[PDB]
Amino acid sequence: LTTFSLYTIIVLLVITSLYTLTNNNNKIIGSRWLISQEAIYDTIMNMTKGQIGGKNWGLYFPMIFTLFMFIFIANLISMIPYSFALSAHLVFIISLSIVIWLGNTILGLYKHGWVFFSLFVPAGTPLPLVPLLVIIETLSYFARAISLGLRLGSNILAGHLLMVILAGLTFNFMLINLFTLVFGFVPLAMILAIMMLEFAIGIIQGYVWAILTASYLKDAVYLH
Amino acid sequence: VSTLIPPKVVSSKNIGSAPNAKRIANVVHFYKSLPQGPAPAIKANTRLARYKAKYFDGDNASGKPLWHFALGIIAFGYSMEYYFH
Repeated sequence: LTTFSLYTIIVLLVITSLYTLTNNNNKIIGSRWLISQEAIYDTIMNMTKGQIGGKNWGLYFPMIFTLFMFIFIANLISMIPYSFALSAHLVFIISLSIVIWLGNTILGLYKHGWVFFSLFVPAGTPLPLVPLLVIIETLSYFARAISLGLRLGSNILAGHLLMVILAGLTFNFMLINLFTLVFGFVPLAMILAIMMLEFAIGIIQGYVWAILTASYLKDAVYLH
Repeated sequence: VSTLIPPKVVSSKNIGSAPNAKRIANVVHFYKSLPQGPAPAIKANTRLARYKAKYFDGDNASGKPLWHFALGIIAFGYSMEYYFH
């Protein structure tokens, strides 16, 4: 129905093409394009064996991989100058964060009983302040609920808005006479620089999602 | 006296050698490998195996499909701008 539905389909089709139209029928020699998706595999192998290493890490490796690729692709697609709010529809990203947070909390309660609440005892510290350190551990524990979503949302949204407002200003420098169109390009060069920074920080933010929700899963699986 | 007959039996340097394990491997692996293959890029054949051939071969990492796909998304929402206008 919605515009949102159309771009979600587009994300699916991009992802299909990287494991279809990028390899030469799976040569062992490797293709130039297929080397990219090898490196992504390797750095999430080595990241999530590093984060949620234990007796398992491969059991949550697909989940962390589809969280990698989704955000990795969607902060290039959302950064095409005629592409609609998906991730910049914050409610989907924040909702995805809350879902994962609840799916960690439930996983922890189920797997580790009511001694899941021993997760919110943090350390052997003097006994008269042990209960205090439970109160302001749970407070920070469901601060993990909204922080993970709000990181990504703020970065992507702010980038697009910043560029558009400054674009509107350089529009009005060049909408008045040519002496203003001279030194109308000097701020324009700033927008180009901001766009370079915004592409960079979206891939950085993508690593931060998948490491943070590996770090939370490290905590959830391995108590304390 | 007569030289002993152990050297006239061999069935412990013929099965008793380590490359035997490699031998039975590489008679299967190599013998049963087609020396050449069918065609490297051919997925999406409908004159878009041609798209793959120019852009998504391992013979290039050239930026052209990226440009093309990007321009497609620019064309998508921009046309819809004039559809929403």
